[PDB]
Formats: sequence, C-alpha cells, structure tokens
Amino acid sequence: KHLKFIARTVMVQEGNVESAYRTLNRILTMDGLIEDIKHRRYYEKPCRRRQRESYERCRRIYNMEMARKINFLMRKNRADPWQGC
Amino acid sequence: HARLRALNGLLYKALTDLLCTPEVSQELYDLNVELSKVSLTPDFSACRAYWKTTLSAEQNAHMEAVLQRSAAHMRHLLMSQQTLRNVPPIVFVQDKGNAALAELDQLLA
Amino acid sequence: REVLQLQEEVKNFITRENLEARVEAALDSRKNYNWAITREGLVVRPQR
Amino acid sequence: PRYELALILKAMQRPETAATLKRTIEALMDRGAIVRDLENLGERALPYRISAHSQQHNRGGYFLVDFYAPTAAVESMVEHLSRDIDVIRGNIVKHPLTQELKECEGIVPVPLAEKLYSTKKR
Amino acid sequence: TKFSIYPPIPGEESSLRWAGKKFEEIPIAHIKASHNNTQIQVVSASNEPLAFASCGTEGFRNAKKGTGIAAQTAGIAAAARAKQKGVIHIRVVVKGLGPGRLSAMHGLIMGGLEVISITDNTPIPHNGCRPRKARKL
Amino acid sequence: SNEDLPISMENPYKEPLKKCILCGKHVDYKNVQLLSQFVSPFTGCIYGRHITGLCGKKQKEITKAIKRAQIMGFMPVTYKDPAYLKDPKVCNIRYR
Amino acid sequence: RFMEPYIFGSRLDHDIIDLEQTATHLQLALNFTAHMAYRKGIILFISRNRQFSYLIENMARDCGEYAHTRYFRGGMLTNARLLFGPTVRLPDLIIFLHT
Amino acid sequence: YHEDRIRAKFYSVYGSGQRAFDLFNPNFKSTCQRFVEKYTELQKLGETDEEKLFVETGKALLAEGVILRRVG
RNA sequence: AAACUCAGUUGACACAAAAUAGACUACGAAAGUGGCUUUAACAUAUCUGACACAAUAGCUAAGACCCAAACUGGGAACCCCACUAUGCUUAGCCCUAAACCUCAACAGUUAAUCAACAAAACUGCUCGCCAGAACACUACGAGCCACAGCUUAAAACUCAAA
RNA sequence: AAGUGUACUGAGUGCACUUGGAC
Ligand code: FES
Ligand SMILES: [Mg+2]
Ligand SMILES: [Mg+2]
Ligand SMILES: [Mg+2]
Ligand SMILES: [Mg+2]
Repeated sequence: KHLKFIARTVMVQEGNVESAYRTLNRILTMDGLIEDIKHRRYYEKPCRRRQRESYERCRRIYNMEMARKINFLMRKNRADPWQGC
Repeated sequence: HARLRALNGLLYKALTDLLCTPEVSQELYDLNVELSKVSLTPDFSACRAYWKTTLSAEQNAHMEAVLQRSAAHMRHLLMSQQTLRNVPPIVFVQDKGNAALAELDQLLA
Repeated sequence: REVLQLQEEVKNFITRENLEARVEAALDSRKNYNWAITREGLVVRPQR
Repeated sequence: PRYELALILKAMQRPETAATLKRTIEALMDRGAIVRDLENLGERALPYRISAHSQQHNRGGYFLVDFYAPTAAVESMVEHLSRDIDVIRGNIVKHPLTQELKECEGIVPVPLAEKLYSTKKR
Repeated sequence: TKFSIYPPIPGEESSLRWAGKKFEEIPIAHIKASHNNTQIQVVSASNEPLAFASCGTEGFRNAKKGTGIAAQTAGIAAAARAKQKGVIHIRVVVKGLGPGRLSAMHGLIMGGLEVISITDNTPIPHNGCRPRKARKL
Repeated sequence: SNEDLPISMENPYKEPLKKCILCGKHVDYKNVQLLSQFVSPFTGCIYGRHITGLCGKKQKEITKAIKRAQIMGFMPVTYKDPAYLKDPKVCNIRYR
Repeated sequence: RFMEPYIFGSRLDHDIIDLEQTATHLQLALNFTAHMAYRKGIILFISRNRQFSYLIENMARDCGEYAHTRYFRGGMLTNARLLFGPTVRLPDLIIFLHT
Repeated sequence: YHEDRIRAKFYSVYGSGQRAFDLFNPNFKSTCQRFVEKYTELQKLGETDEEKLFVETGKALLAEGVILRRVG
C-alpha cells in the first residue's frame, strides 16, 4: 500500500550495475533484512530464538571487551626500551 | 554415502548464499570468494570448503587469512539458520586443479 | 493560579455560538508541528 | 479527561470539509465532549494508500480536534468516526500536553555490564 | 551537478530524462529470483507486459535452471523481445535471492537494454504466515 | 585545630552529565520531520540506541512516537520520507 | 586493600601515601638495615624494574652488599643449598626496591 | 579544599590559559593560584557574595596585570 | 520423483501472526507479557505463615481456518507433496513441565574464605521438605473424576551399594 | 545433541520448555 520504487531503490551510477547492486546488498545487510529473510525461511522456536539471542549478545560483549583489551595493550609492543637487561 | 553427498550439496548451496552478501563481513564480501565444492569428512568431524584461488599470490594469502578468520562466524550463521542442526568445524582449502587446464590451453594455443 | 488561568482559556474555547466562525478560521489557518534537531540539539524550525 | 482526535478527512472542497467538521463536532458534543480547539494541518498525500468505505485515497486533510469528554464517550466517538464515510481515518489519544515532561538530568554513566559473568575464583 | 542515488520524486520537475522519457515513464523489469527459478518481465509504465522470460522458457531444466548462464540467457531473450517491442531503457526491480539474481541483469544488459535504476522489492513479512519447520539431513 | 585538613565536600571538578540531544525536549508523534531523523532512509527500520546515541527514555519515546505515527498515517513505514532526506544527519551510520 | 591504612587519601582518583607514616616506616627500615650492616649481615637488594636494574646493581656494588635484579630462578632461596652449595650463607636481610 | 571550588570555577571561565605548570618548582604559583589567593583575601575583606567575589577578583587581577584570557 | 495447470505484474483483500525498536532488561506472585488507541488497573503490614491462578499439551459445544502440523496417504523413520486433529474466538473443563536463577520468605553482615563445581561466604528468624538404592511418578485405599487418567502413596522380596 | 511435560503412531514425530551441549 506504499509508493513503489522509493524503498530499497538505488540509482545506478554511470551504469556500474555491479557497484550499485553491491551497495544495495550492503544496505540490506546493514539494516539486517537479509538476516530476517534467511532466518524466516524456517521457524525458530521461541526457546531457540531466546538462546540464540543470549548467545549473540554474550559473544558481542566478549568480542568488544577482547578487542578493547587488545587495543589498550598494543601500545606496549614497542621495541624494548631497556634491551640488554 | 548418499547422506554425505546430500549434506555436501546443501552445505555448498548454503555457503554460496552466505558469501553472496556482506552478512559474514564486508571485508569478506569485497573479496568475492567463489567456492569450488564442499566435502564432509566420513566421520562428520570436519567440512572442507574448496574455494577457487586467483593468480595474485598476495590476494590469495589475504583471502585465505580472511576465510580462516571468518570460518567460525560462518559456522555459527549456518547453525543459526538451521540449514543443518549441527555443523562440524569449517576448514577452507585452496583449490588449484584448474591451473593445469589453464596452462595447457596456454601452451596448446 | 491554575484555575485562574483556566478561566481565561475557557473564554477562547469552542462553543456552538462561535462554532462556524472558529471552524472557518481554523480552515484558513494552518498549524505546524514538524521540526528537526541538529547534532547539537538546535531546533530547526521549517520555513513555509 | 483531555483527549486529542487526529482526523484524516477525504480531500475535497471547502464547503464539504466544513460540513464534515461541523458534523463531527456535533457528534462530539452529543457524546458530551467539551470541544477545546480545532487545528488544521492542511492537505497532503497520505504516507501509504488507505482504504475506507469501499474506496481508497492517497490525499487527505489532517486535523486535530482537542477536547475534553467523559471517559465513556471515547468508545461512542470511535464508533461514530468509523461509521462516518468522509473520515479517511480517525484516532483518539490522551492529549500529549496532559503528560508531564519529567526532567532528565541527562545520560547517566554506563558501567560495565551488570554481572554478565561470574565472580567466583575462575 | 553531483550525482544522487535516491530515486527521483514522482510528480516532481526532475530535469533527468532518458530519450526524453521521465523516470516514472520508464518500463519496469521485474526480476523474481527464487531458489529454483528466475523469471523476468519487462512491462510498460502502465504495466503492459512487453516481454517475459524464464529459465523454463529458455529450456534449462530442473537444476540447470539455477545457473548464472541460464539467467544470462533469460535476460538476453527478454532483452531481444523488449528491443523488438521498442524498449531501450529499463528500471530493474528484483525480489528473492535466487542465484541468477545478478546474472539476469548481466544477460539483460548483454541483450542490450540500459538499466537505469536497480531496485529491491523482497517480500519480507513483518509477522504473518508461520514458516515451515527446518529440514534435517 | 589545623587549617590544612582536607574538607568533606562534593566534587567541584565533576562535569555535568552529557545530556542526550533530545533530553529536556519533548518528543511528539506528529513531528515526522524529527522522527524521520531516527529511521533508516532505505528501509524505514528503527535505529537502535547504539546508533542513535539516545538514552533509554528518549529512545523508547522515539520508538513509541514512530509506531504511533506509522499506524495513524503520519509517517511512511518502509522508508524515510524523501522530504526529510536533507535534514541533519543525527545517526552514526556509514552506508557510504 | 591492605595499603588503605598507609594511603593518606585520594586526589582525583589518585592515591596519596601518608608521608608521616612513610617517614616513620622509613626511619624504622633504615635503622634496621643499618643495624644489619653493622652486624655484618648479608644484605640483598631485589627489584625486577628493568628501568632501575642498572642503578640498583651499581648501588649494591658501591655499598658492597649484593643485588639480584634479573629473572628470579625458582627456589634460589628455598633450594639455595642445592643451587649454590651446602655451605652457602643466605642473605641476612633483603630489600625489595620493587615488590 | 575550599579553594577547589575557586579553582574549578576559574578553569571553567578561563581555562588553563598559557602559564604552563612548572611542576618542579615547589614554590611555583600559577594564574589559578594567584586567583585563589586574591579571592581569599577579597573574602577576608568582608565581602561575602560568591559571584561578586569572583568577578571582583577577576577585575582586581586584571588591574594587577594578569591576562585572564577567557576560555569561552 | 510425486503432485497442480498453473505461473508473473497490477488491484481488491483476515476472526491468522505481531520485523525493526530489542546491543533495551521493564511489568507481573507464578505461568507469562515486546503492533496501535482508549477505558479499568498493578493488595498490604512498615515480618513469616493453608481459596485464586497455573505455559505447551488434552477434552466438551459452536465458530474461524491464511499458515504451520502429530496421524494418514502418495512419491525415493529420516527427505518431497496434500491434507486432519491441534495451534485461533467464545463458554467450560484437566492441573501437569528441566513450572529452573535447579539457589524458599524476611532482616542483616563482609567480620574472619573454603569439600569440588555452580550464582563469593555467612548470621538471625519462620514455614515446607529428606532420612541408602530399587521395588515405585508403582499396588491397595481415598479424592478429582464420570472411566482413562492426575494427586496422595505403600509393603514384601533383593543389595552393599546407589 | 540431551532431557522435562504432553498427544498420536510404532522408536519417531507434533507443541512448549531447560542447558544438566557446540558455534
Ligand atoms: S538523556 Fe535526559 S531525557 Fe534523554
Ligand atoms: Mg503473609
Ligand atoms: Mg503454597
Ligand atoms: Mg493450563
Ligand atoms: Mg485444522
């Protein structure tokens, strides 16, 4: 019931349809529509969905913390300033 | 085994669909990886995804590194999609069989 | 103070006596509720 | 209490729209509402096609009838608006100004996630 | 003027044209890319069917339908039909995630129709029909 | 006793909390021009707080306003309305 | 936690060590070290701060007492007899420049 | 310390300026320290209003020749 | 393969389900509660403590039936196709779940750590519950039923284990 | 994958639930 071609439409620039399609697919993935489509191909039972969401949140937070720790401690990799000791 | 063959076909299709999009990662998507085939170990201990290699050595190395880094995420994505209830660890193996044909045709030309 | 202000407002409410005139005046007029906000919290009222 | 009636009316002529608004205010008064004020947001294209009374429309006139009515009058008003044909879509809400703008000092600090992992010697 | 990737506003004086035709007037090339088929339909702005094509029409059978070459052939055939009908420019709109999703556009271009706007219309249900349970092998 | 004894007082060097861009400003379900700022241009998907940079209260208020406008016909559902594309970009997104 | 009694206070989330307590403790520690030196005991300076390893080694050499700033092999004290010899004399006092 | 209020307000109004801290000199006194001293003596004079003390301290240091550059 | 002659666009169009927000952790006693609006509304002493509820499943009468689907059938248990109970509304029933944060209510503490793992360790106070395993979510009786089931719940025999 | 409840069928399946599993 909406207007057509306003949603998920990308104008091809100079005919590089490959680039335009890549941009469109990037948009879909960023908004998670591909996630929804491929997850809704089949029915995930509510228990499984809850477990999956909890696992995803835990993994996201763990990865964020690990990356932050790695970035924080990377500075110490500088060559030894007291070599020979 | 027919079950193993069917599993290989389904996993090949699923992995191709996964790589069709940036779902795994934008970095992986930009590399435009093409999968030659999928083979499951007889005991179901591993799933080898044979991907076609390019001519550029640095590109091959970078693609291999990214694939190794994203294998676990791809496994999780499959198990979440329920394409297979249980998926063994995924191993990405370089494929170079077509080089013989290519260089033959080059010489024969 | 609250009720005192309310009393003043009631004089400007709508009644059957002023119903038609108020309806026509509203039709002539046009209120606007659209306005964006910048990154710094500056209301950007839209020119008409 | 103080309600706001957001009313999208079928786009049409000035005498027609005036008659429809008069009829709506008459219905409100019969239902006992004390109509406070009438606002017009003009005509514009509906965001999405809306069907009503064996018909569909793409342009509509927006209005906000602010009023006070006994609680019971709301169901009757909804039924009346639904039955009316000149109304593309009518909705009734608690008037936003009734709700108090509770003041927030700002964004409170975010500590480490609340006990998302154990504290045992592990 | 610098390029923009949003579609032109319908009912707006946009200087952009294609052979003098306005964007809204340009025919629309629906592309339905399912798991086991790819169908293309170039239809006038009045949705007059101008050209239709599919893997079944091009003769690719069963599994062979889900191939980039089959999609390319379907696109080429649709392009030839539309050209015979007098079509030059086309607004591509696609739904589904079939393998020939891009090969269809490739074949259409190879057949000689200028794609001016790539659009998606995938039927993503907010919440509706409960999908069938998951396979198991 | 001794005048150099440190005193019990609250932190004067503490800075005020970083008010969210909407804090203290009333969100409304009719301000489509505002709500559009917090939805995806290409799909209309509501951005999460990690993208909108809004506290929980105002994020929930924006969500409710968006849903109300969408159901009452004030806002398009599947896309940010084109009339508001030029509005200031208030969401940390990097499509391009 | 155990340094709370010695911490004078916090200044912008930075601890300040009570210099009165530090002065008393340093008086006692220097007095004890001097007494051991006078009694001709063996004093050993230990610290694993590579920034000050060189300074500590030189100070130990200058004062005659011994130093161990390098990696600490396991049991250099518990298994001293086997690592050094049955008759080895163990340090009579240790000074941890860094604990 | 009570003077921490004055220091905070001075930093808010004028920032760190340019008289960088020579942390090695124990007797070092910065522009903020001078403002604190002048504020203290002004309060001791008998004047008690906080804002008046602040503004008059700023003016007095200006007269003394202090370049109380404003941060914002 | 089987099956349908149906398929694509456009338009109309639900009594079904409720993307995104949700990376939020709120409400409720528990079960549960994530579309919108309105109405009604979320007990209490400033303690603990047996009639009222109780997910999914299931039954009765009538409706709805897009989609999904035990069972059935067909195709080469598991896979594909179609379809039924059933999932839905109303009005009544049944009262069981890994009904789980497997961590009872209330008050309090961080003083000296402690089988092990798990959700750091404890104090006070109250109610409920256990006294090896299996026999045994069983038999007998009884209650609810309204007859095929649930709750309560043993004994004998056996063993030095569990 | 395992299991609880429940129902059909003759060990599986259907619905919900738990991790006393993996990502
Ligand atoms: S931070 Fe105060 S209302 Fe959002
Ligand atoms: Mg009680
Ligand atoms: Mg009880
Ligand atoms: Mg029940
Ligand atoms: Mg049925």
